Order: sequence, then structure tokens, then C-alpha cells
Amino acid sequence: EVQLVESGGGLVKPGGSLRLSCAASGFSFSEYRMNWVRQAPGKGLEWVSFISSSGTYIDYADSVKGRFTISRDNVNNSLYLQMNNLRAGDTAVYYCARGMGIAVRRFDYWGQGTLVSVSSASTKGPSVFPLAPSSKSTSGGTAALGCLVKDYFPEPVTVSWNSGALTSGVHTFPAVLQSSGLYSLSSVVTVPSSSLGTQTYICNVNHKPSNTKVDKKVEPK
Amino acid sequence: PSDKHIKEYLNKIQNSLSTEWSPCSVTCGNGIQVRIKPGSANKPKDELDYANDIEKKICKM
Amino acid sequence: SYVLTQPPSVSVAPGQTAKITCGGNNIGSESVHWYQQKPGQAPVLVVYDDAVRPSGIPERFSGSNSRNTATLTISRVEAGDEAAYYCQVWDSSTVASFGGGTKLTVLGQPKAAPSVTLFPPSSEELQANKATLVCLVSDFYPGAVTVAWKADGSPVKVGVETTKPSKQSNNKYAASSYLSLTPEQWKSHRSYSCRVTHEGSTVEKTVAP
Repeated sequence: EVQLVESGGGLVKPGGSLRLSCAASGFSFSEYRMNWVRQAPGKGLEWVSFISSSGTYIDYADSVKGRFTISRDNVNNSLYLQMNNLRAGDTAVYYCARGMGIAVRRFDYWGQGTLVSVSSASTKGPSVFPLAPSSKSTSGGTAALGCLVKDYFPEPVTVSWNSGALTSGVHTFPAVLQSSGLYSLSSVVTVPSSSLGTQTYICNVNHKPSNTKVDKKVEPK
Repeated sequence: PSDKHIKEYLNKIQNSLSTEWSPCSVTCGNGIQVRIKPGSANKPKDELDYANDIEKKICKM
Repeated sequence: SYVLTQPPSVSVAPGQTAKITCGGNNIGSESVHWYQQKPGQAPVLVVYDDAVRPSGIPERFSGSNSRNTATLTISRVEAGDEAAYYCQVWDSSTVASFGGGTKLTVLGQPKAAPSVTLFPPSSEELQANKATLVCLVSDFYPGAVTVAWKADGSPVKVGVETTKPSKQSNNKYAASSYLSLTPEQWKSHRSYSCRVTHEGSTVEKTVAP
């Protein structure tokens, strides 16, 4: 019987602006301090701004000071956050949180959050580079070759090896989402060090969003 | 009676906090009674400054 | 603003009791709160004002705040408690402040140290006036690692982008770390190292031009 539903998350260019909403129901909105809390991917929570019951008292984290402006509409029971001149570090899941406590304060109720993603990113095929096996393990029983699939957008990418014939030692890693908004990932297969020079190893990268297919031969250098 | 205990107790009775004095924090010992200074009785309860809007007085037990 | 510092990871077996610490000099004088954030969902306030619980939170969750250490104890831990836990303070004299977060892990397997592999820039990537070092971490448990980079002997923090640890088919965790260099900085130094810390211990791999 208390819910907080945020809206307004999307993609924006660096230096652009966005405005988030939080629609509150099930509690007399006009007599509660509201907050915004954001969380970059894989990182911790960060308080951003708070506005008091009426709007007399307003503060911001130094991170967003000057660029963000929090506001509330106590007639429609809504909270807003106008975010200007957005940078990459602003990318995060934004939550609206209800404040409670007088002298020492907490956040008792939270919405599910809305994702804000600031990127100069457009559909882009990957650059596929070979990751040749290290000459220290070339003499032994096993070596690790691979492929680097760099700077592409959007997901996904498909990686295979020798056209589905090599699956045993294959480890294709989850992609990293860079500050730039593009993706990168690697795919490594473990092979017997004896087969280097006799067996050929090709990674088959296919990025359908860009109608880009790359089969890159990986040789020991 | 520490400033910590006074602050935590205020959140304990937040719905009850009023212009009149509160129940004494304690049943065994010493604590504090708190009230909203008459001058601040029409102030929202989330906007109340702990020092200048809250009257505090110790209670012996 | 008051700074809070929590351990990155904390592991324990089912039915045992786990303690998640939140440290700060004279933190006992502040009133701490605690949140549970399971993957994908919103935080949930489990404990406020040091030790009081909201309605519905089970008795298993308990908070204390003594001197330089606040502690959220979780008794008879269940798998469902696997989440991230953030301590938080906000005295009305300053602004709010969160800890770094602690990843609780309820152990269903024996702890495993990570396997690391570091690849230097490819001659074909140097071709395009670029250089990317690829450090691949795999087969560790719990899913919590710190990755650090070190050129020659000093730390590097610009150009680094690291992933979330993600479960694999074997139920252990994987993560990758990419350090973007210019071809000049590459041949600049004599060494470049990927240092991966996990459960107090470290594995470090080195490559040289």
C-alpha cells in the first residue's frame, strides 16, 4: 500500500539533459521528505539530492551540485529531478526514496529505479584483434589463445571457434560496458601447446546489428 | 543523556511528538522529555532542527 | 560528510551467523542504518537507528553500534540472504552518506582462488594506434574480486574498465579487466601487471613489451 515508481530513464548525449519523475501513492506525499539515490553499474549507492515536505530545504551531493535541480508537486504527489550537462559518471540507476527521521535520517521505502545512460554511442561493429598465445606456455602442455572483440554497440555478439568444431576449452567472457557506451569482450580457448603450428585457430565473431561478420585467424607470434 | 539518545528517541515517537512534553525515555534511570517549542508548532516534522526547534529537559527515575 | 567503510566480501555457510562490519572513527556516536539490495531489485531497509527493525523484517537481522564499528549480524543465514548490504548515516548537520557495500555470499562450494590470464596489445591493434591489455579472471568463489593495474611499479587508474563478476556454467565466477593505453605508453614502461585480490590473497600476472 506504499509504492514509488520512477520514470524518465533513457539514453542521452554527454552535455545533454534529462528529467526523471517519481510518482508516489499510498501515503500523504505532502508531509514526507523525498530523496534521489543513484547507483552506477556494479558500484555502491550514492545519495544525490533531497527535498523537504514543502520544498523550503534542498541539498545536493557535490557530485551533481549546480547541474541537477530537484522539485516536487505535492498536489499530484510527484517528485522530479532535472539533470543538465550530463557526463559519463552520471550513468546509473536512479531511485526515489522516502525520507524518515528528524535529527538522524534514513530511507524507508524505495522504488525499483530508472536507468539513465549517458553515451556518445551508436550502432557500431567491433574491431576484432587476435590474442596470440604467450611464448612462455608455447613449450608445454597447454596454451591460451583468444580474440578481443572491441568497441561495438549494441549487444549482442556471437563468438564461436573453427565454426562450431572447437567447443572444449572455450571461455567467452561477459562484455564490459565502457564509459563511452560501447561494448568490448574477449573469448579464450585453451589448446594443447603441441597443436600450435599444425592446427589453425579462427574465432568467428558475428555482430548482427551491424551486418558485420569477422573470422580472425589467431597465430602464435 | 547523550545527544545520540535524544535523537534516536525522537524518531521513536515521531508520530507522537507534539507541543506538549513526551513520555520520559526511561523506566529505569534517567532520560529526557522532549517537546516542540511553541514557536515552531506549525513546522513540518521532517523540517525540524534538533537544536533550535526542540525543547529538551531531563527526567529522573 | 561522514565516511563509512565496509569489507567488500563476507562469506559463511547456511545456518551459520554472518557479521557485516561498518567502520569509522567514533562511529558509535552516530546512528547507523542498513539496507539489503538483492540483484536487480531496490534496496530494503532492514535496520534503522543502529538496532531497531521495521515491520516485517525477521528477527534474524540485528544491528549494534559500539565504538569504531557498527555491525549488522545475520543469524541462521539462508541462501536468500545472498545480497549486497550498505550501511548509511545522515545526521541532520551534514548530508547523507553510504558505505561501499558488502557482498554477502552463502557458501555452497569450497572457496576457489582465481585463475588469471593477461594478454598484451596485439601488433594489429598497435597498427591502429591503440593498445589494450586484457586481464581475464576466472574460476573463483565467492564472486568478489578487486582488480588493480600497475605500470612498472606505480598504480594506474585511468583507462581501466572492469566488469561485474558473473557466474559461469561451473557455478564459479568470471570477470574481465581492460586497460586502454596509447602505443607510446605501452613501449614507455618496462612492465605492466594485473593484480587480482580475492579473499585476502593475491594473484598477479605480468607482461613486458
